[PDB]
Amino acid sequence: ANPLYQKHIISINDLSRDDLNLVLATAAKLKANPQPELLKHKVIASCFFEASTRTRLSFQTSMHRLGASVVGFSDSANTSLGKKGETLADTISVISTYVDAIVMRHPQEGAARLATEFSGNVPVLNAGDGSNQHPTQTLLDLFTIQQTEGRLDNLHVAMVGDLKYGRTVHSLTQALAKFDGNRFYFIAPDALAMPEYILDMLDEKGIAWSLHSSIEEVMAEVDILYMTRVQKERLDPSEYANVKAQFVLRASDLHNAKANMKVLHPLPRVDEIATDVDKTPHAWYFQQAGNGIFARQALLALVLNRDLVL
Amino acid sequence: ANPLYQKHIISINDLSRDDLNLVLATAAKLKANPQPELLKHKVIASCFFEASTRTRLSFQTSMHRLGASVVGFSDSANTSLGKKGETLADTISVISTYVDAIVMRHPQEGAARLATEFSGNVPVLNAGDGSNQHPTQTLLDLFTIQQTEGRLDNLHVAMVGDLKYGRTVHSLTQALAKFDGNRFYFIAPDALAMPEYILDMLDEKGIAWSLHSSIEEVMAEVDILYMTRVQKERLDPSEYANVKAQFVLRASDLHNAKANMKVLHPLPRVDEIATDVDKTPHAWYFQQAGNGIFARQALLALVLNRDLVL
Amino acid sequence: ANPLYQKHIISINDLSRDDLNLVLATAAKLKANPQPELLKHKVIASCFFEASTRTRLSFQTSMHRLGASVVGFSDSANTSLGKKGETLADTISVISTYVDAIVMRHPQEGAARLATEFSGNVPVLNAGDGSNQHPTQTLLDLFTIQQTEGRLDNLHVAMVGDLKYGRTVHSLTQALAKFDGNRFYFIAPDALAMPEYILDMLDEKGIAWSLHSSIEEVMAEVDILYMTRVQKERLDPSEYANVKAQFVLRASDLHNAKANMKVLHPLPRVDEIATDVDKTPHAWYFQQAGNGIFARQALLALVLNRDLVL
Amino acid sequence: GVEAIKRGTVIDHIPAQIGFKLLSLFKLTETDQRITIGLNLPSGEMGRKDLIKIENTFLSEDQVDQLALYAPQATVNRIDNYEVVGKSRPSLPERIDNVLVCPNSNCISHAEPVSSSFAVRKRANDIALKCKYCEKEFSHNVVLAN
Amino acid sequence: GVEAIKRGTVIDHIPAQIGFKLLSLFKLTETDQRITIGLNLPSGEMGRKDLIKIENTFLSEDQVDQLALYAPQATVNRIDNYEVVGKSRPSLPERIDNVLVCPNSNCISHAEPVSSSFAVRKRANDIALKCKYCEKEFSHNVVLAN
Ligand SMILES: O=C(O)C[C@H](NC(=O)CP(=O)(O)O)C(=O)O
Ligand SMILES: O=C(O)C[C@H](NC(=O)CP(=O)(O)O)C(=O)O
Ligand SMILES: O=C(O)C[C@H](NC(=O)CP(=O)(O)O)C(=O)O
Ligand SMILES: [Zn+2]
Ligand SMILES: [Zn+2]
Repeated sequence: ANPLYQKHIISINDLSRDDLNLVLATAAKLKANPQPELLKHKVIASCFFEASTRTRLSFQTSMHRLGASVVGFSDSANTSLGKKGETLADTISVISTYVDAIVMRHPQEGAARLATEFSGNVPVLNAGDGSNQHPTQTLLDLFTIQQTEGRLDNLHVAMVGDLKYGRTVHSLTQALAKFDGNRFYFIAPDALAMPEYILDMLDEKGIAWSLHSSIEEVMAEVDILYMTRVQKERLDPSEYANVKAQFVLRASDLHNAKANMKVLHPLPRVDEIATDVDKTPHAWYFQQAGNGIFARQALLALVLNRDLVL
Repeated sequence: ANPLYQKHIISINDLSRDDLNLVLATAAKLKANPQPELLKHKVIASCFFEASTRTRLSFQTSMHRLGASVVGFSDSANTSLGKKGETLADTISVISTYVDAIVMRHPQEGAARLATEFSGNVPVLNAGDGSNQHPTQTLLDLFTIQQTEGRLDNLHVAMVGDLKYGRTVHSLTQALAKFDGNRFYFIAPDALAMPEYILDMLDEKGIAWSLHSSIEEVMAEVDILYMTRVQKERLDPSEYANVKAQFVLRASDLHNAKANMKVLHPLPRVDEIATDVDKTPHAWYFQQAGNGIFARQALLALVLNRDLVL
Repeated sequence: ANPLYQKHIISINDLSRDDLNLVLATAAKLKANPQPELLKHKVIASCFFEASTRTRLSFQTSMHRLGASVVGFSDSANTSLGKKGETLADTISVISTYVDAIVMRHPQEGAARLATEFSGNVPVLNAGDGSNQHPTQTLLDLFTIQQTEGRLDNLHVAMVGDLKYGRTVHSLTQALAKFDGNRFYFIAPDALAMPEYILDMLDEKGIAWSLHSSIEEVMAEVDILYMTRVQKERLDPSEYANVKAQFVLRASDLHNAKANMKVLHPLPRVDEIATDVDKTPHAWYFQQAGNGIFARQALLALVLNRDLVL
Repeated sequence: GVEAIKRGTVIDHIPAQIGFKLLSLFKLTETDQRITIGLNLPSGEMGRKDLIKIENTFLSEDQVDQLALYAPQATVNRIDNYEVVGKSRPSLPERIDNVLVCPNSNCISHAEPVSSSFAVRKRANDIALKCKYCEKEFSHNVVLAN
Repeated sequence: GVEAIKRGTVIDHIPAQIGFKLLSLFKLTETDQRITIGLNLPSGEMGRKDLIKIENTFLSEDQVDQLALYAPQATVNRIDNYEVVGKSRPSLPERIDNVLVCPNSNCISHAEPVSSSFAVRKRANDIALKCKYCEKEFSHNVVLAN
């Protein structure tokens, strides 16, 4: 069997550099050599309890492209959880008697983990849980850095925006800390700083990070500028000061950047990234999006099919 | 004619130290020897466009103690301004053809100055306009200090809470800088600091003021500890950080206090003054309220009577 | 000093048969020979935290017939209690520094008792507190019975409707058990039965009471048929079963009635008294309302005047 | 004996499973003075007892009144120089201040800054508590219950 | 002494004012069996220790470990007929299940019918607690609700 075969994918914290590389090698293989009936006869649940454009559509296109069938919801209001007050435990309990895997997005931290407890032999894939994890996001991110930088080690990584609630940076930071000689630059308002629990590990793994107050004290030395959106729907009133992007990127700030340097963003972007950047060759976010198809295909293949791909 | 005879009481910036003195002298006088008919045959309009418990009832009580009648509203919702789309200029133009004085409290700064331009001969009394001024609070406040301290000079005054939106402390500050030797100590969240226009004034008039991070650091030397409520309804969302009171007074913090020191508060109080303070001899906010009767009775008598012989 | 001189009129449980008698004697007296200036120079606060048509206007009419002035509110929404978060304890503390008596109607039981603890020397009159008491209704009710029956003893009284939430029938029951020989007949949906605390009292005082399933079974022997409206606004959802009136009176059911029998109703009436009842000589609810003037005029005169010589 | 102290209080005959409650409600534990607690100790009468011992400490006037409500069987023993200088048994007061919570949800008692107060009335079946504010009467069974 | 058992367990040396806490959390007092608690007693090394004695009961190793959070100085004596057969000292457990509550308001943990669960980790000053669910790590200080 393949290492990820029938495993839940809930947090980057639970995967090893090994797991990661496997997914990336597989992704590359499928990007090259599509397998249209790899998952012929499977039925996957696409359960979204929170908003989504890229994660859901990209996950569903991938299922279709590998020959799988898809059942699900993109809104919980018309689910019996929505209207009859059923617990989520009861919801994963029955849904897990119909499909071969559950993909799910939920607004509360640890929903993905709670479902693993009530799904039986049916793997659960975390499409995002509150502000905790977003593992399949880290995957397409990793695939993109490698694709554009040529490696995953000895990278200079700047993460700007909302690091407190951005489940995307939690996951990616733990992914790259698993590699060596990675260097972190964290640019955020103090109310939205990178969680303590994340720095503590950087420290222990003896990885180097610094806080900067401007995109510009780090521009000339970064390989990757990972921008993020303020998780406006996650803040409490006490934090409404911070609703507006404190760090905005214009094509103009890309004046001292290395030539390999790419600007990534999980999307969507509000105003933290002006549209004039879209034209510069450092703009890689639409490409980043597109890769979600390969990384999300490689994942499903591994989790639902015993044997390694061709 | 007295100096105040038929004057508009809009801003404390428009009255002199003598003007202020004439009101406390008269207030002092009505308190001892009442006049049930100075305002016999006068109709006063009481127009509250914003909520009020104390400012409106004390004014209306004051009006009746002096024999005048009252017409008005406590809710602009049933006026033709609230339902048929009438401007304030037109409201004031017609109400001024009916009454003898107009008392008005409004949500927008400068609402009371504008009324003076449409009222003709009819005195407008500002019961509060947005976070601008509250001259009638300042008259009952001066009256209370004087009465408990015996002077309006050489006092050591502390103003705590929301100094920014506090129409009450904007007026009191300008009133006490009209007297000699007053020393101010301002304690407020940064977001809610005293406007610079007031600070510029203490500076010009070369008045001694200081900013403090705690009540306690000034506790042993104030004559007056003036607490204010956070103007929740005026805050901008970025300031929602500040909704809760940063400085809370408790019986226990009065340990150091001078014996003569009194705690004043324009009221209402949320959580900034614990109720245990209520039982100490420092607590003077309920006697301060009561004094709104004598100070508002004295102001109505001067604006409307050419000569007051008491 | 009269017995009622400066007393708080909170609960009928706090007044004796003599107290009650002094009000009907005085009410009887003001009705014949009016006093346009007993309350000359008094300011009374009329504080309605709950809707009222009759209780507030009769009290305010009563106040003016006697020469007193009135300040107050009919809507707590524009007070600083409604908008700035002020407690009732603080509201009452300051209003009590302005006025001579405080009339208050509130949605929570015991609201009026609490006010007595913050008002100092100022008499609080309970115009209704939740589904607890309505002492001033009971005074105008006793006055009406007496006047139409000639006694307050040996009557046969029927109370119909919502007995549970009826602050009106809670007070009247305690008032008539203070007189000798009264016999009660209670007709109410089970859900809306008379609280046991009242029943325990009739029992102790060894008063004869009975429960009936119909009006008609007692029609031929009541002196007073006291109808009540279902307290829709007080019901708990489980009681929504009871929203409609179970017992409806129609002209036709008065066929059996004693000639002297009168139909009383605190008002307003929904569907429990058909309008055809209005044309019969039994219908006495509009004359009952009118009597709120004489009974409330007599109570204000006693609380506020040490000696009444009429 | 079983736990002789010099000078302190001793509560015995505490209905089983109430010993802990009282150690909590009374505030018995916010002390620096040696306490001894015996839980699920046997009683010849109704079957099991809890007993609390507090050294250099005596039970407030109210505190023994609250006992009335809770352990209406409890015996409060006073001690001085290892001697049972005085022996009291709880009696139902007339009114209980600020420890009870009015079961009437619409009581002002909840929303405002006041202390609860109930008038006590020993019936024939239970104790009847009357809320000073709402005037509604409840069974101490309902008032006291979790 | 304080009170000797023939069988059961003795938890000697519960740092002062923690004897109460533990009687609460590990619900050690929800039995029809004899518990003997001595609060605020001495013995050289530290001036006032709390001793808890449960008869006809034996703690495990899991249960004994949890105790490490509150009293890392403790000593559980395993009694099998009057004298001290077994003696164990608490050791930081791998995780604490069901006793605590996640301070993350948005934990799925609150809403749904799962058992709380935390992974216990050593930092410097304190013990960090990491929610099984929300994966947020807290300080032993904050987990315990205030
Ligand atoms: O929402 C963002 O800011 C980050 C990230 N977004 C994405 O996954 C893309 P989408 O919400 O379209 O699925 C997420 O955490 O949801
Ligand atoms: O609102 C306050 O905190 C202060 C001050 N308050 C008062 O005037 C008292 P009131 O709102 O009852 O008239 C205000 O500026 O309106
Ligand atoms: O509301 C009723 O049905 C009975 C009674 N009604 C009255 O007092 C008349 P009103 O509401 O006009 O003052 C009440 O308890 O408020
Ligand atoms: Zn109550
Ligand atoms: Zn959690």
